[PDB]
Amino acid sequence: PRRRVIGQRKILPDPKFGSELLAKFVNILMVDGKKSTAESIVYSALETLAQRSGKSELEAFEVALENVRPTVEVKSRRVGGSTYQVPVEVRPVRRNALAMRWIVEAARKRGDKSMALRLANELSDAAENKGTAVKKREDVHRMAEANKAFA
Amino acid sequence: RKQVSDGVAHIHASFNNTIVTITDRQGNALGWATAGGSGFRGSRKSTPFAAQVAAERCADAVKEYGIKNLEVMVKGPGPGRESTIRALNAAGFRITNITDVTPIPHNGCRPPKKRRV
Amino acid sequence: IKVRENEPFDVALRRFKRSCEKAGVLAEVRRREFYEKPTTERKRAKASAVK
RNA sequence: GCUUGAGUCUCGUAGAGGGGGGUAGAAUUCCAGGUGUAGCGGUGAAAUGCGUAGAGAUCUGGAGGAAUACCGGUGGCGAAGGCGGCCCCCUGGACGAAGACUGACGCUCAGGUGCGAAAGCGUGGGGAGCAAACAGGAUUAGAUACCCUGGUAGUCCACGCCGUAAACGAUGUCGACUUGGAGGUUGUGCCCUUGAGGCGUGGCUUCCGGAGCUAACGCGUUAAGUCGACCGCCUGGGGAGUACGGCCGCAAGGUUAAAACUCAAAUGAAUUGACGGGGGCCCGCACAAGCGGUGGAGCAUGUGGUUUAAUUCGAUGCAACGCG
Repeated sequence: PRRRVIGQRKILPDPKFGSELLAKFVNILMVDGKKSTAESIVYSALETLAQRSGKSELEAFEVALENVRPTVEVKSRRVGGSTYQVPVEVRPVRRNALAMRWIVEAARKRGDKSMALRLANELSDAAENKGTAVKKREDVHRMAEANKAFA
Repeated sequence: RKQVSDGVAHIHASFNNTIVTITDRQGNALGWATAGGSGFRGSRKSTPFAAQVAAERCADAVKEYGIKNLEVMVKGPGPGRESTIRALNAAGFRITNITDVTPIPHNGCRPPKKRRV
Repeated sequence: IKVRENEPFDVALRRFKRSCEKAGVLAEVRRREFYEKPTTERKRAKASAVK
């Protein structure tokens, strides 16, 4: 990244719904190279999400993830010998990457039984935008809203 | 109240703070707003953003007068001033004149020493 | 110093103050009376203006 | 005696040359008043400070002091220090054009005399801004500083003193000769002035360079080149431009000016490198963007230490510490 501008590698889409978005979601959730376990958790959790909300699968996922995507985020500069937290507009791939990282991280924070219930309840708490990942999004937006004076 | 319908926006941009005072053509102030009185104390009260929200807030608080035309008089340098007049024609004012009235001495008083920072 | 315009106007476009007052003349009169640094600042300004 | 040195006269030119007097416009501060309202100011961030007893902002009127934006220019003038609005008065010098006059009247100069930034001193005024001292706030390990908020002498005027500066082109004065180029500034002559031209001829000045000189760097017709006249000064570093004495000074101090002792260097310019909280360009899981660890727990293993009869020896920033 000093010199090398890069490409990006193409991920295989989801084997049940053909969604590369949800494929990157099972990669964000995966730990220790265990992908089967993570896709089992995602299929169970989103299956009970589709059963609970009654909408469908990945539009319930797409709504619950649409409520947690950040708009702008702070970022350090260190240009004039000072520490500024400037607000900067998030790229779309980074936008939903941060969305999924906050959903998964907040779901790991929860205190329910199984991971499919922690993440199904976290996506359900994000569908009416009252969970923890929405508090992370509102927190990011308070930081970039307080420091709006730098652009 | 009193229904003046034309005023002057004296904007006083300095390096640390911009202070916008909307008055009439006689010179009697009708309401003011500073960048430091709009939140963002400190390194953030001298920015174009702070000056524009100062000017938005000074456009409010003169609704009681029905000002439509105004001249703009600009003092001092500053990160403000330019953005400041923008905020004024983002607040429905018909901006008539833009004069820059920075006080320049004709080699008058001795300026202070300073700044071996 | 003044500007005005009739109803075809959109932008400020007052670059009369990148002509005279703002950039140099007020930032110059913020700091010390020398007699000494200006003689050398002007000496090296006119010694830099060379081909 | 003579005119090619020096000087006088005639006519103009440019100029922040000097001294005295007056005036003008912007701006800062203060005072009085109107509007108006919650901050202003300040900083890297803050706080001290000012502010609902109404600040800051804004308008009107007044007072006062200092300095004189733009023009403004390696532009000008002055012996040097230095001199910057505009106007008047008194006054010094320079330069140019043609002609006339005196006729070597010249050059330098120890002692001597004068002028001599700034700070400082004396007496009397003045005092807006700025600001040693000083005070407070910060910063910091400390901060008798840098930064912030105030702030007295001083800076300004009159007269006297001081008598120095990196008072520097670190280059004494006067004169003569020795290839060039580009400018600036101020005169003057000639030619269709056929315009903001062309050709010369002086004065002052800036940059670059030739020969030559120079340790080199550089100087280079304004010499640090080639010569002549007279003056000033130098003789290793420190001690020391100090002590004692003299002269000067109100004082601060100034000037003239040693020795003992001590070192074998001190110095100049340039070269190679290294370094820089100098500059430009560029790279690496270097940072950033992420994911997983270590430091916490138990154990394994190595080391330091301690113990021991011995706890064999070696490895110890990175690049020793389950290493030999």
